[PDB]
Amino acid sequence: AGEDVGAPPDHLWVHQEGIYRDEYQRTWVAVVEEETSFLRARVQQIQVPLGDAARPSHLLTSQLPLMWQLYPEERYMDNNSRLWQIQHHLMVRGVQELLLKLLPDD
Amino acid sequence: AGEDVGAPPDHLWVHQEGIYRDEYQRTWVAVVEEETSFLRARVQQIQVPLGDAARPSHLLTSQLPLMWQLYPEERYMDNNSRLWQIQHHLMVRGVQELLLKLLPDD
Repeated sequence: AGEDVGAPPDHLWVHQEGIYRDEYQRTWVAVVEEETSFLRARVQQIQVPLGDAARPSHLLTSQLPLMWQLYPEERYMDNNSRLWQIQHHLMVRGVQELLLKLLPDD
Repeated sequence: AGEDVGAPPDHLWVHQEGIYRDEYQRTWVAVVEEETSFLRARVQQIQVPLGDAARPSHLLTSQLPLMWQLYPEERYMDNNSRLWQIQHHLMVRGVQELLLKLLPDD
């Protein structure tokens, strides 16, 4: 809104805890910013090294999902069917940033 | 969007450089976050002390305006008739926050 950032990624697949990859093989770093009543994830498109993909056993306990898939009405649906609202998608200090908010399951 | 923050202030009047007051006499602290191609102001509703109102002569050089007035389509019009897009209005760490983006004059 008032930006020239373009379209958000169609999908984000986890590689290692907190590091995702989109349909273009670009890496995104996700950090948790937990509020009292809810959880937000700030995801930035930053080129980071990739080592081994983590085992799902380690990822089961994470606060972030295994995957996000672009869903109608500017939000993402994860692997557990939960919806994440895109609160903002902008360029910050030259880096593309998504601000996601985990919504209550309806 | 996905928030329960409510309505943004109808107006913000500068008191001292970077410190504004809304229609309820509540103080808001504004900081500049300048990008390469544009300028953003992050404004948070935080209770701060108020001393003397600054003289307009000192405020003429500031990057922030003397006042913001809520304008249709979620944006603010300042004292110079410029428009600022509200990119986000949310509660961050318990503090209400506005993220404004100065748009090119049209």
